[PDB]
This record gives sequence, structure tokens and C-alpha cells, in this order.
Amino acid sequence: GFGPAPEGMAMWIIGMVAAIGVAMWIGSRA
Amino acid sequence: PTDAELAEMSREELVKLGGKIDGVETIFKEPRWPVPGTKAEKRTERLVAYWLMLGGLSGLALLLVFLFWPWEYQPFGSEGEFLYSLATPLYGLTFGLSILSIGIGAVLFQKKFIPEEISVQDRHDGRSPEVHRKTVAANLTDALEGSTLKRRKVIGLSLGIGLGAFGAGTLVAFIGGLIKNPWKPVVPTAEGKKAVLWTSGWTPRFKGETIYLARATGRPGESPFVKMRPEDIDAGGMETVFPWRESDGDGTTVESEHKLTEIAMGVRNPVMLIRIKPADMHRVIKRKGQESFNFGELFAYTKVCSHLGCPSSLYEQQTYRILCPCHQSQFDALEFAKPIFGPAARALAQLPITIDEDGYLVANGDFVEPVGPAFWERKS
Amino acid sequence: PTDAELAEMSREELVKLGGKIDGVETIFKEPRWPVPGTKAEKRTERLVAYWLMLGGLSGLALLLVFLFWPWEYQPFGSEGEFLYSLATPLYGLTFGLSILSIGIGAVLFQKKFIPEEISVQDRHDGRSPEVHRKTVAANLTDALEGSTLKRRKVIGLSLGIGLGAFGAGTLVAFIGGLIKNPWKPVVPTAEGKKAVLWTSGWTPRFKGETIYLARATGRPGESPFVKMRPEDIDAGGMETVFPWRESDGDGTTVESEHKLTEIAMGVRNPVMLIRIKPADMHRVIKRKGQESFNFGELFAYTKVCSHLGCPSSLYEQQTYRILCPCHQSQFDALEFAKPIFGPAARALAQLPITIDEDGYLVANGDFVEPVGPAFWERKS
Amino acid sequence: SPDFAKLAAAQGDAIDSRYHPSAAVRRQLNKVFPTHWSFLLGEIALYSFIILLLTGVWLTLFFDPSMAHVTYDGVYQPLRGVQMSRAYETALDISFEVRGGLFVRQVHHWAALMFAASIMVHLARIFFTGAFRRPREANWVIGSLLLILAMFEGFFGYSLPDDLLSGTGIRAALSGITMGIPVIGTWMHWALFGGDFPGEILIPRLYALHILLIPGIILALIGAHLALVWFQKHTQFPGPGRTETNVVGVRVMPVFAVKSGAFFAMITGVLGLMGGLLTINPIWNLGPYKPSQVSAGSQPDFYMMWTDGLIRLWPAWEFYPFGHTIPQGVWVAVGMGLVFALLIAYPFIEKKVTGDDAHHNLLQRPRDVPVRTAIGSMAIALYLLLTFACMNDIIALKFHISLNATTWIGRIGMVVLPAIVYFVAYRWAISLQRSDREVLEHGVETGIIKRLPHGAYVELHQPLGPVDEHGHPIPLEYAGAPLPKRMNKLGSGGAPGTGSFLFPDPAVEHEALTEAAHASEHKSLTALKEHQDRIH
Amino acid sequence: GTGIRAALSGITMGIPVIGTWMHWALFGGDFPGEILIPRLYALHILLIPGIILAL
Amino acid sequence: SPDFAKLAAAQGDAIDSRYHPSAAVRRQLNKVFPTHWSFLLGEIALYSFIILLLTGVWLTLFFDPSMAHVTYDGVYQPLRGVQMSRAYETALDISFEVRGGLFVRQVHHW
Ligand SMILES: CCCCCCCCCCCCCCCCCC(=O)OC[C@H](COP(=O)([O-])OCC(O)COP(=O)([O-])OC[C@@H](COC(=O)CCCCCCCCCCCCCCCCC)OC(=O)CCCCCCCCCCCCCCCCC)OC(=O)CCCCCCCCCCCCCCCCC
Ligand SMILES: CC(C)=CCC/C(C)=C/CC/C(C)=C/CC/C(C)=C/CC/C(C)=C\CC/C(C)=C\CC/C(C)=C\CC/C(C)=C/CC/C(C)=C/CC1=C(C)C(=O)c2ccccc2C1=O
Ligand SMILES: CC(C)=CCC/C(C)=C/CC/C(C)=C/CC/C(C)=C\CC/C(C)=C/CC/C(C)=C\CC/C(C)=C\CC/C(C)=C\CC/C(C)=C/CC1=C(C)C(=O)c2ccccc2C1=O
Ligand code: HEM
Ligand code: HEM
Ligand code: FES
Ligand code: FES
Repeated sequence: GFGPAPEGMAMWIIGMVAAIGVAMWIGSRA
Repeated sequence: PTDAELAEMSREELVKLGGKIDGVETIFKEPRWPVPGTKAEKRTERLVAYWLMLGGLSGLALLLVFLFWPWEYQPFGSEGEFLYSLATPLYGLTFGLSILSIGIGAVLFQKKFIPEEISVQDRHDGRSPEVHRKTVAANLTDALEGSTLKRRKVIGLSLGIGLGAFGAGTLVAFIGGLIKNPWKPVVPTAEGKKAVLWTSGWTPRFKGETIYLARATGRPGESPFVKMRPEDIDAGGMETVFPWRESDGDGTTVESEHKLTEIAMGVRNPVMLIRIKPADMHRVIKRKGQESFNFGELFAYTKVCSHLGCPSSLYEQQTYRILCPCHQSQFDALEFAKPIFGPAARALAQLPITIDEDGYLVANGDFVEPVGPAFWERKS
Repeated sequence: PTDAELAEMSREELVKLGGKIDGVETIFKEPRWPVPGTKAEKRTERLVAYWLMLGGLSGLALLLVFLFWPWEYQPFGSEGEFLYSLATPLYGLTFGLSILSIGIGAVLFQKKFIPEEISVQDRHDGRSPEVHRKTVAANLTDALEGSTLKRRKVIGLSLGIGLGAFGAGTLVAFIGGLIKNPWKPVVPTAEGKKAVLWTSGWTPRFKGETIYLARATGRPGESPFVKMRPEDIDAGGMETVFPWRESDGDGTTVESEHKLTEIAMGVRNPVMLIRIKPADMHRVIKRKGQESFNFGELFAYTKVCSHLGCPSSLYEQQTYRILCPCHQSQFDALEFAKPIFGPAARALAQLPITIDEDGYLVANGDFVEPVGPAFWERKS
Repeated sequence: SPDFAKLAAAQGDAIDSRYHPSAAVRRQLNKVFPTHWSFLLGEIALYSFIILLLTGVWLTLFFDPSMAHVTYDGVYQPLRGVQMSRAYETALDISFEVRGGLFVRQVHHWAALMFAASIMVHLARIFFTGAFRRPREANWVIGSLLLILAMFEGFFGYSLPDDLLSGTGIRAALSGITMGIPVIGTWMHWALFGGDFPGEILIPRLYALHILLIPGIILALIGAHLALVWFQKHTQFPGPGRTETNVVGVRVMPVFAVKSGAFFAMITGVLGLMGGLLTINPIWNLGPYKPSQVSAGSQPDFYMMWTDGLIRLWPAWEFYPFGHTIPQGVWVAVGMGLVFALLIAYPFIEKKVTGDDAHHNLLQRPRDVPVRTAIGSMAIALYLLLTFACMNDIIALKFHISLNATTWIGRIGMVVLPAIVYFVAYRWAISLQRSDREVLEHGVETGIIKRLPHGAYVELHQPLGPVDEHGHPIPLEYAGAPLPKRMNKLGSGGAPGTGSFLFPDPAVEHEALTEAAHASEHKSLTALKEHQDRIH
Repeated sequence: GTGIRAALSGITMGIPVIGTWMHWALFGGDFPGEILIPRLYALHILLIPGIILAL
Repeated sequence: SPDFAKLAAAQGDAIDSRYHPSAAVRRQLNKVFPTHWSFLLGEIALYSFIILLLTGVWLTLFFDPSMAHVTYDGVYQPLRGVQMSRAYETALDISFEVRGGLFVRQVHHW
């Protein structure tokens, strides 16, 4: 249940979604 | 542009004069709330403030869940195991939740109160003007031709030899300290002072040393070894056995350093003591040189696999494979551990076995192959 | 200043145009050798060449005295000890003398061939022009007064609470991990788990432990602590003795950890078993509390001195002084080790001495004072 | 009494008299940066870099990097009386015997993942938008060394606790790959370990590389990397006022000091939650590293996973040219430098095959580049295959497929799947281009039908431009700018009526606010329009 | 090593401002402890020459 | 055949086209410093610091900073079988068991 494979899943769909999804809220679309 | 006029210019006309110098032209800049009596401005300055108050309330919570909390480690069957297991999650949702809410409360001050301004700035990139390309090229070349170095083919030529023979001096002094010799005779075997990769712990120190195939009693380093009878296991016992040189023993601090050089410093020591079932012996192919390296349905192959050197521990007693956990090579234990899958291309090194006169398992000497994962100087 | 004229301006005329933009005016600049063939130019262009060829030869020597020199360590009375003592000097006068001579030759190229110039540059410091001072103070304040933060008293007050409670959140979470309590009960003594700095190894674990005054047999790393008879030393003892658990022994790895925490991991253990001559006994002033902590012209004072904790070891057998090498305190062994000198103001903690029924030296417990170098929460 | 007005000018005059930074502060306080959400993807890799410096300095003064054997005798009850290295005891003392030590240790591993993830996302902005073409070539190369260093800086990071999972990665990578190198392979192994594996000097060498050297290089490359984007006037997408020699965006002092400083507060806030809530590297479960035990598997973190999958998929191909041997592990060491050589030297490959040696300051929208979009997603789909083939001990167990069938979908798929993602993305990109031309030639497809009085279902397009005397619109010209496809995005939705979420404002204060919304979104619209006509 | 016992263990133990509470904060325990030199190796490589080179 | 004049002109046109460090570099180059012997005294502390970098980056490739106890069993004959820390044994491996490591250690202290 541990190891670096659930680290990678819980990074891209939690940490980088909430880092891109914040960047899409701060920045604009042009 | 002159001190006679800067004494009466307004603050907005000085922002525009500060952008004419840099080419910056704010085309549009209108404040967010032009209507003074709004009542929606008053509920969005609290909507900003509610996030900043949460950043202070959570930082005050992080100050109090850090000091006034049972941070001590408690074991699994204890009383305060649950209250310990909420220490580092409470260090996260009080630290990180504060500046997540100061970060939201400061974006919402930019989205809602700092006025939206669209500035255009002419980048002057691409190419320098001619009055600056030319006064540098006529300054670097005058510093090189006025130096009179090109006419002096003795100073400039001996400088390249001087900085070359010095640059060869340091890069050998900086590197040659850590360039060891990998084939230096170190390990004192029976043949006398072999290399390191050619020796494995199963190599005999003298002619008749009789290394034992001794297992451990769990956690092999600090545990004393014990010898292994051939009737110990029944059908695919796969017991890991280590080189016990019949004079080490445990109990004293002088001969406890030997057992840590067999395991925790000792790679290419462990071998698997595979016991083939007697019902399937006709489906066993011996190797060419290694024809009689067995003693009665007991095979001894290394755990150190023949591709990058992880210990291949998984065995799967039904079908005789030696599956390695790292890169999954699947050595076929009935066929001298020839790989039948995976990236590995070579067989595991087989160890010979002969029973002792007392009745214990003894190796007949070292391997035929080095156990290591294919250094460049390996024969095959 | 215009591209039509920069095509015909010479290399000298562009340096002067490149300096008037920067404010640099080369007043004087004249080449070093105005006469072409002088025969003194030809001997100072070889003199620069000789220092550069010295680096290209000494740097090549450092390539060859590094690879081809017997650098191996040799003992003091060996055969190749002289070639080892010239290993690191031969790395010094070949590395360092190479770039010293390259550095000398590159100065002598600048002093003798690169032309002497006197350039004057007007520093424009002191104050910016008014057009730059005014379009910044009106640009910083337009991003503050136009940002409408001054009127919003709710946000700016909760931002100070918000950033203040986060600055007091990190600076406790970042610092308060490495703050320990000096008075937590750790050492399990007989007086109900007293704290550290009131325990010094001589504190008995129970009522009758009888810690022996055991010396070391030289090189006290792997040396067993032999006992000490009170008649072993004649006069002027200077025997550093240590606490002995009388359950350790020597040889086993379980009890060898008790002697590693005895000396190297345990400070304020060693004391001085000083023996007084019988001719000077009336010139002994006992302490008011430490009246009967002696047995037959013997005394036991700590090596750890009463000021900054260096081991005091110098004995001074003529006039009894316990001079310490770090800061020269000079305690007086006839006067309960009261200081005669130095920055030390406190005496040394005397250990009581009593013979065993077998006839060995036994401590009667701990000291009266703590041994340490005057910590803050000290009773004395 | 405090004033903070006279003191702000009397101190600003003291700086501007001793020093004089007002003719230099203003030129970098009127700096204009383009507001776009993709241009904040590089800041996630920078804001996670600072947290790795801050949380790294904390546990630098608790970690002991030796390999000396010592029994535990501490607080963790399953590890009692166990022969472990000193690097694993002082990594079990940070986790267990320091207040808030496991938190700082866990944030520091999650920030190491967000560092390496938001490099790969940021490479994907630079590659697809074409932000590397004429002036930014050196900034790609100074850039792409930070990816190669972040592979190894992270790999040298979790090798330090000397875990059982982590030690077998060193035996695989640094002792298996770097021993089959053909010119010298055994000489390089003694120059790295001081002897045979493990040795005694490895983890101190991997501690000095990891604290001093490689972050000393990464921080020195970043300072050379951010200078080449501060002083080269950051690229922008084409649009209304964006004309190849302007930077149309927002300034530095009121905005982008706030929206880039508040974004640093949120990226630290996300890693504060993930370092608190989600456990990352439980090194106490698997024991200390000793060369006689293994775990159920062995795999690196996700940035070094494509090298592990590259080991597993190349078959057992060895050569044996003479009395020597050339093992399978050299196919990765030549297959890792070949990937890194193509990624460093890419802006010089594309200008050789296209001749695109003109000065570019407007980004290519990645649908307009159908080949490089397709070459890129070829290289994602090869990365995504090599990073899923290294965890085929988990796909076999949890997804119930096989352990033999997962390598053959990784071997056959290594040729097939980069070849059928090149096709479908060269044909996705052109099919987005034709969607942009059905919205210029015809208009925005509004949903409303309107059956005509003779049948004739129609669709009522919105023309996005001038009209003819006949009902057809004039065709516009494409200009690289994103076109709207939906009518709500053209402001046809409206405002929901101001007030709270439950109680409305008295509607006299509504018509005064929504009038200022159609007079600030229209004053802004006639500001870009009167500036676009000023240029042309 | 006696220079550390003199300076860092004698001067920091007698400061009246806070007391000996700092002595357990830069040694991790009594002298010599176990985390002295790996804390003096971290400061001396990155922490202090990262401030010297920044200054 | 190499030229080093046309090859150095097209390199300067390449730097000044990507970047534009023309007016920026010339003001730095045309910077005037006073020639005085006392004004080189700060450069000795600037140049001794670079040597501490270069000989200190070397010196941490061989140093193990722990305090865990271990007997010596190495090459220096008086210190054989002495309970020492590993910080002291590798400081005796730089001096003795690294080729020219005593030199780089002594340069780094001077
Ligand atoms: C959970 C895993 C992930 C965790 C990460 C969480 C955070 C990720 C997103 C962060 C969003 C930014 C945060 C600030 C924005 C605030 C919104 C705002 O004011 O302005 C609107 C803002 C305006 O943007 P703009 O710059 O002005 O211009 C946009 C244009 O107007 C119009 O633009 P448009 O036409 O182009 O399209 C707009 C929209 C396109 O439209 C949308 O798609 C809307 C999406 C709605 C999001 C729904 C909630 C998100 C997560 C759902 C989880 C449900 C629980 C399941 C648990 C299962 C248990 C069995 O596109 C976006 O906004 C991008 C959003 C990217 C996120 C997509 C997620 C992808 C993967 C989802 C997996 C989630 C992880 C699961 C892991 C396992 C489970 C734990 O638009 C938004 O950003 C909306 C975002 C919606 C998120 C709101 C919720 C916050 C997330 C935290 C949740 C915790 C709180 C809930 C409990 C508390 C109860 C009181
Ligand atoms: C340890 C360490 C940091 C080392 C880095 C040192 C290092 C290697 C430097 C190399 C610098 C290089 C390569 C420069 C080349 C760039 C280049 C083309 C220079 C030519 C100059 C040029 C084009 C025009 C001349 C300009 C001129 C006449 C005057 C400029 C002088 C002025 C006005 C001010 C002084 C410079 C100054 C204070 C700059 C600060 C700007 C910096 C570096 C900010 C850092 C920075 C931060 C902090 C962000 O948050 C950020 C967020 C998002 C995007 C970018 C940035 C970003 O760049
Ligand atoms: C874009 C690119 C690689 C351009 C290079 C072009 C070029 C010059 C190629 C030549 C060099 C070659 C041949 C390279 C081959 C590729 C290779 C071996 C190494 C390159 C590595 C590299 C730089 C990869 C960057 C591309 C990449 C992975 C992602 C770009 C980010 C994008 C576009 C979208 C991210 C979307 C996002 C934030 C979240 C979606 C969530 C999901 C499902 C992400 C998918 C996902 C990913 C991506 C994981 O890495 C991962 C790792 C471990 C567990 C799970 C996952 C996982 O689910
Ligand atoms: C794969 C390695 C990288 C490459 C090839 C790369 C390339 C680039 C390029 C070409 C730009 C400028 C785009 C433009 O001019 O508009 C840029 C911008 C930037 N990069 Fe990177 N980069 C990389 C990694 C990083 C890392 C690791 C950081 C973290 C410090 C970083 C931080 C930034 C910042 C702050 C900017 C400026 C703002 C932005 O455009 O996001 N980059 N990068
Ligand atoms: C910015 C690039 C860096 C990255 C990607 C990185 C990554 C990592 C990773 C993945 C680990 C292992 C975490 C674990 O043990 O669970 C780690 C550990 C460590 N890092 Fe870094 N690091 C970086 C910079 C630094 C710096 C600059 C320092 C010095 C201040 C540092 C000091 C340490 C220490 C001491 C550890 C060991 C702590 C432990 O084992 O828990 N790191 N790093
Ligand atoms: S570990 Fe067995 S093949 Fe790599
Ligand atoms: S240390 Fe000996 S007196 Fe100060």
C-alpha cells in the first residue's frame, strides 16, 4: 500500500491538479 | 523633463512620465469599485478578510497543536496510538491551511481590489544599435591588438603550454586521488591474493577449509549462525545459507566482526539451498562444466542475480523459478538457472555441495563464474 | 552617433566615442615600445616567456611527481621514510611554483607590454536626477494609494494578524524541534531517577554498588580496567582512575559497550587519585563539608576543572598544584583544591575513598558538588 | 509616535543618496509580464525549490550521513537491537524523536516530487508553445540541465536514509549500470564507492553531492535561467495588441508582486497539507539496508521511473566480443544519454529540419504546429509507457493481468504506441485547426435552431465580425489567437443579480454596478482596439 | 576537541540570559553527545558558506 | 583551416542577436578602478575564499562526519586499535590513504 508508485499517483492528481488549477485561477487565458 | 515642471505635476502624470522612459504604456487602468455607496463592496472586503482571519486562526492553531499535543511515539497496541497518529496530520492542516488561506486572501485582493491594468511594453530585443555594437567590437579588439600579443608568438605560445601543463596538473591532482585500482591483489585466498570481484566469501582461504552452508536464526547479521543438515528441508526449501568458516562463532567482540563481513558488508555471499522434489528429476538439465555440483537433489544457486545484482529471493515452490523482485528475470531452477524471462542473460552461479563426515552441508570450493553482474573484464 | 559616420571611424576614434558615452576619458595612453627594433624589447619578451615556460615545466613536473612518486605511508624507522617525507613538499613546489611563475609572467606582460593608461571616470553618484527620484516615489505610492489598502482597515489589520500568526507558527515549528529539556529524569539513580548534570557516573545505582576506583592499563580504548590497591603508588601518585561497574569484565560485546560509554561517551568521570607524602600532613586544610573524604594520605579530586571543563592533569609534585593546560587555573591540593590562580573561582569536587574488605579502593558514593563548569541552575 | 509616512520618505531618501537605485528600480518596477496561466507553470518549480531549501536546511542539522553499523536502542519497537547504519538511525530519529520532524521530512519529499513534476509540466509548455526558437535556445539548454540535475538530485536524496527499498536501487543503478560500461566500467565503480559495493564512503559522498554540489549548481543555473527570462522580455501568445515587439501584460509593482507572491503562499500551502496528511516514505516499515534481504519490489520515484522501465523492457541482449562482456545494463546507459542529448539539443534539431532561424517573440499555439505537437506526444506516450512498465509488479498484482504480459505490452508497445500517438496527434492538431476555420468562415455555433416557415432548420451563427448586405458574414483572418466557440463566453450569459448568495441588494445598487461592468469591459475593449490600430 | 569543550560547552553553559537551555539545543544532550560533528558539518559546508557567499 | 577572427565575429553577432549585451558590457569593461596596493588587500580575502571552495569541495568527497565509534585498523602505526570517531578516521584517511590528500588538506587550512 506504500512505495513510490502511490506517491506518483497522489502527486499528479492531487498536488499538480491543485497547482495547475490554482494557476488557472490566478492567471488568464489568452 | 525639467525641474521647473516637476513641482506641480500630479501623481498620475508622473506614472505616465515614468513609463515613457521605459516604453511602458498602461492603456487601461480603472478602479474596481467606482460607486462609493455600494453594500457589495462591503461584503467583498470581508470575503477577503475572512480568509486572512483564517490564516491567523490556523497559525494560532499550529502554535497550539505543536506545543500542547502528545507528539511522543506510541506503539501499535498502546493507548495513545490514535492520538499520536493525529500529530503530523495536525501539523499539516494547521500549518498549510493558514497560508493556503493567506494565499487565497491575497489573490482575492488582486482579483477584487487592485485595479485591472493592461500595460504594453515595447521589448527592444533582437539587435543592438550600431552605436553600441561598434563601440564594443572596437574596444575588445583594441584591447587585444593594443596588448601587442598577436605579434609576440613566444609569449602567447608558451602561455598555452603553461596553462596546458598546469591544467593537466590539477585535473590529475583533483581526480587521481580517487582513482582506485580495481584489480589490486587484496583478498587472501588459497591461490594467494586474488582480486575483489574474483572472490566471493565461498572462495577457500586454504586447501581444505570446508565452508559450511549455514543458515541464520532470523535477522542474519546479529544472529549467530547454525549448521544445516541435508534432511532439514523437504520440497523447495529455498533456505538462504551463508559462508560460515567453522571458526567464527558468536559471543565475543573479536569474532563478532567476522559475521558482519559475511552479510552487511558482504555481497555475493548468500546462496539458495534449493531442494528439487524426487518425483521430477528426469526434467533436470545439468550445465556443461557444472555436471556434479549437487549432492542428491540439493541445488545451490546464488541469490545475487546475473543482471544488476539484486538478491533474487522469490522462489514459487510449485514451478521451479527464481523470480527476482527488482526487474523480474525468472531463472529456471531445473535448467542450471538459465533465464527463461526478463532482462538477465546469464545463469546463476551454481555452488557444489558435499556432506561432511559428521553429516553437515559443505561446499566443495568456490564457483566457476564470478557472481557479479557482468563487469567489463568478465570472461563470459 | 549615426550609422553613416560609424563606417569610417577608426578603431582609435571609436574608443573615445565609447568612453564619452560611459563618462570615461583616457587622458594618457601610450604604448610601451615606441621604437620597433631595440634588442631590449627582444630580451624582455623572452623574460616574460621564461616565467611562462617555468609554469609549463613545473606544472608538467607536478604531473610527474604525482603519478611517479612513492607516496605510500612509511613508518618512522623504515627504509623509504625519506621519500615519503618529500611527498607533500614535492606536491607544493611543483603545483604552487607553476602558477606563481605563470602569475609572475602574466604580471610582467602587463607591466612591460600592455600600454600604461590613465583613464578618468566621473562617478555620477550622490543623488539620482530629479526625474528619476520623482517617478519612483510617485510609482510606489500609486501602487499603494491607488491600491486602496489604507482605507480598508479590516484587511490590513487582519493581514498583520494573519502573517503574524504564521510567522509565529513557523518560527516555533522550525526552532522548537531542537529544544530539549535539561531536567528531564533520565539517569536511573538510587534517589529516584535524578536528572543529568547531577549524575556523574559515581552516583550509585542502589545502596551497595561499591564503585571501584579502577585505573586504566594504558590506551584506555580497548583496555580492561584493572583494580587499584592503596599501596600501589609510593608518593606523588597522579593516577587517573575511572568508575567501574564491577559487572563488566572484558571480552564480550555486550559489556564492551559499558566501557565505551565509560570514557569517550561519558564526561566528568575521571578523577585524580592524588597521594600526599606523610611529611606534609599538618599543612592540609579540609573543606567544611568534605571533612572525612580521605583514607590514609590519599585524595580523589576530579580532572574536570571547575571552570570550562578541561581535564586538569599537571601534578607539580614539589608544590601541590593542579595546573590545567587550557586556561591555567592552578588549584591547591592541600586546600581542598581551592584555586591559587587563573579564572577559576570554585574548588574541585572531592570523591570519598574507603578500602574494600578485600583491600581495593572503593568510592563512598557521589560527590557533594556537581562536577560541571558552573551551569546556571547550580545550588552552590 | 509612529508615523510611517514621513519615515517612509526619510528612509527612501537615505537609500537614494548613499546608493541611487531609482533609475534602475523603476525600469524593473515597470517591467511588464504577460498574464497567462501557462506562464505560472515555471513558478511552481521555483516555489517548490525554495521549500526544498527551507525544509532541507532543517533536517540537514539532524541527519548523520555515515555507514557505520550501530544497533538502534531507541523508541521504535520493531527495530530494536537491529544492526543498522547510522544514516538509518538518524533518519528514524527525525521521524520519531523530534517534535515536528516527520512533518518537515514529509514536506521535503513531497516538495521534491512537486519540483520534478512541475519541471515536466513546464517543459511541456516550452516545447509545445515553441518558447525556445530563436533567442531562447540557450535558455532551453540552461533549462534542460535543471531537469537532468533534478533527476539525480532527487535520486541522491532518498538514497541517503539507506532503506531496504532504497539501497537496492543503488545496487541496481550505481553498481549494476556503472559496472558494465565498455571502455572502463570497473574503474568507474572504484572511483565512486571507494571499493566494492557497498563500501563505507558512499552515503557521505551522496550527502555532499546532495547538499553542497548539485544544489549549488541548480541554484547557480536558476540564477542564470531567471536572468535570461527577466532580461529577454518573456514570450507571449498572439492576440489583440500582441505584435511581436511588445509585451502586453501587467506590471510588477501593484500586480505580479501580489499574484506571484500569493501564489508562493498557496504552493507552500498545498505542500503543507500533503506533507501533513499524506504519508510519503515510511522508511521504518522496510528495515535497514543489508545485502542479504529484499522487499517485494524495487522502483524509484516517478521522475527516475522511466529509467527503471527502460531496464525492464530491453531484452537479454549481450555481445561478448572477446574475453570481455557487454551486459544488458549498458543499453540503458547509452539509452539515457541519447534521450538527454536529444532533449538538450532539440532547438538545433528543429531549425536544421525547418530552417526557422528568424527572431520569434510570439508563441506558437500548439495546434498550429502539427508535427512538433505530434513529436511531443510521441515522447509523452513513450515516457508514460516506460514509467508504467517499471511498476508492472503492481499492475500484475492489483490490476490482475500477468507479470509476463505486462512486459510484452511494454515491448511491443514501445514501438507501436509512440507510432500510433504520432498519427492521432498529427490528426488531432489539424482537426483543431479546421475547427478554428469553421468559426471564422461561418461564426460561433449558437445552439438555437429556428425552424424557418418552409421547413429549413438553421443554426443562427454569431458572425464575430462585420456583415454583408446578404446574410453571410465576411470571413475573418486567422491570427494565432484563441477563438471563442461558445456564446456564454462572449458575454451573452449576463449577471445573476448582485447581492449575497441568499439575500439580494436593493436593485438601485445593482444597476449602478452592472453599468460599471459594461463600461469597464468596454473601456478595456476600446483600449486594445485603439492600440491595435495605432500599431498597424 | 578540548577547544569545543572549552568554548561551546563552557561559555554556553553559563549565559545568564536564558541559562543552559541552549546547551541542549546545539549539542542534543550532554557533551559530546552524538550529533555534534554532523551538526558542525552541515553549518560549515552549506549554512555558513551559503551566507558568506551571499554576503 | 581555423581563422579565429571570422569565427569570433560571427560568435559576437550571435550573442548580440539572441541577447543584446552591447551597452551593458561596455559600461562594465570601461569601469575604472584605482591602481593602489591597498586596494588589492580585499582581493586576497576574495581569492583565499575561492581556494577554500575548490579545496573544500574536494575535501568532502573523502570525509565522513559521524561520531560513531570504530577502531582504526588502517595504515598509521601508532594509532592502531584506538577507539576513534569516524570523523577522525576519515580525517586520517585524507592525510594517509588518499594520494596527495595531505596536500589538499594542508592547503585548505592555510
Ligand atoms: C480531489 C483531488 C484533487 C484535489 C485538488 C483540489 C483543487 C483543484 C482545483 C482548484 C480550483 C481553484 C481554487 C480557487 C477557485 C475558487 C472558485 C472561484 O471562486 O472562481 C471560479 C473559478 C474562476 O476561474 P477564472 O480564472 O475566473 O475563469 C474561468 C472562466 O470563468 C471559465 O473557465 P472555463 O470555461 O474554461 O472552465 C472552467 C473549469 C471547467 O469546468 C469544470 O470542470 C468545473 C470543475 C468543478 C470541480 C469540482 C470539485 C473538484 C474536486 C471534486 C472532488 C469530489 C469529492 C470526491 C470524493 C470521493 C469519496 C468516495 O475549468 C477549471 O476551472 C479548472 C479546474 C481544474 C480542476 C479539475 C480537476 C481534475 C481532476 C479531478 C480529481 C480530483 C482529485 C481526486 C483524488 C481522489 C479523491 C480525493 O473557476 C474555477 O476555478 C472553479 C474550480 C472549482 C473548484 C472549487 C472547489 C475547490 C477545491 C477544494 C475542495 C475542498 C472544499 C470543499 C469542502 C468544503 C465545503 C464548504
Ligand atoms: C548564485 C546566483 C544567483 C548566481 C547567478 C549569477 C549568474 C550566473 C548570472 C548570469 C546572468 C546572465 C547570464 C545574464 C545575461 C542576461 C542578459 C542578456 C543580460 C544583458 C543585459 C541586458 C539585456 C540589458 C541591460 C540591462 C540594463 C542596462 C540594466 C539592468 C540593470 C537593472 C535595471 C537592475 C539590476 C538587475 C536586477 C536587480 C535584476 C533582478 C531581476 C531578477 C534576476 C529577478 C529574479 C526573478 C525572480 C525573483 C522571480 O520571482 C521571477 C518570477 C518569474 C519570472 C522571473 C523571475 C525573476 O527573474
Ligand atoms: C514533452 C517532451 C518530453 C518533449 C521532448 C521532445 C523531445 C526532444 C524528445 C526527444 C527526447 C525523448 C526521446 C524523450 C522521451 C521521453 C523521456 C524518456 C523522457 C522525457 C521526460 C519528460 C521531460 C517528460 C515530460 C512530459 C510529461 C510527463 C508531462 C507533461 C505534463 C502534461 C502535458 C500534463 C500533465 C497533466 C497533469 C498535471 C495531470 C494529469 C494526471 C495524470 C494522469 C498524469 C499522468 C501521469 C504522469 C505523467 C506520470 O509521470 C506518472 C508517474 C507516476 C505515476 C503516475 C503518473 C501519471 O499518472
Ligand atoms: C526542463 C528544464 C527547463 C527548461 C527547458 C526551461 C525553459 C524555459 C524557457 C524557455 C523559459 C522562457 C519562456 C519564455 O521566455 O516565455 C522558461 C521560463 C521560466 N522558467 Fe524554465 N525551464 C526549465 C526548468 C525550470 C525550472 C526547474 C525552474 C525553477 C526554478 C524554472 C523557472 C522558470 C521561470 C521562473 C521562468 C519564467 C516564467 C515562466 O515562463 O514560467 N524553469 N523556462
Ligand atoms: C532543491 C533540490 C532538492 C531535492 C529535489 C531534494 C530531494 C530530496 C529527497 C527526495 C530526499 C529524501 C527524503 C526522505 O528521506 O524521505 C531528500 C533528503 C534530504 N535532503 Fe534534499 N533535496 C534537495 C535539496 C536539498 C538541499 C539544498 C539540502 C540542504 C539544505 C538538502 C538536504 C537533505 C537532507 C539532509 C536529506 C535527508 C533527510 C532524510 O533522510 O529524511 N536537500 N532530499
Ligand atoms: S535485478 Fe534481476 S534482472 Fe535486474
Ligand atoms: S578550561 Fe581549564 S580552566 Fe578554563
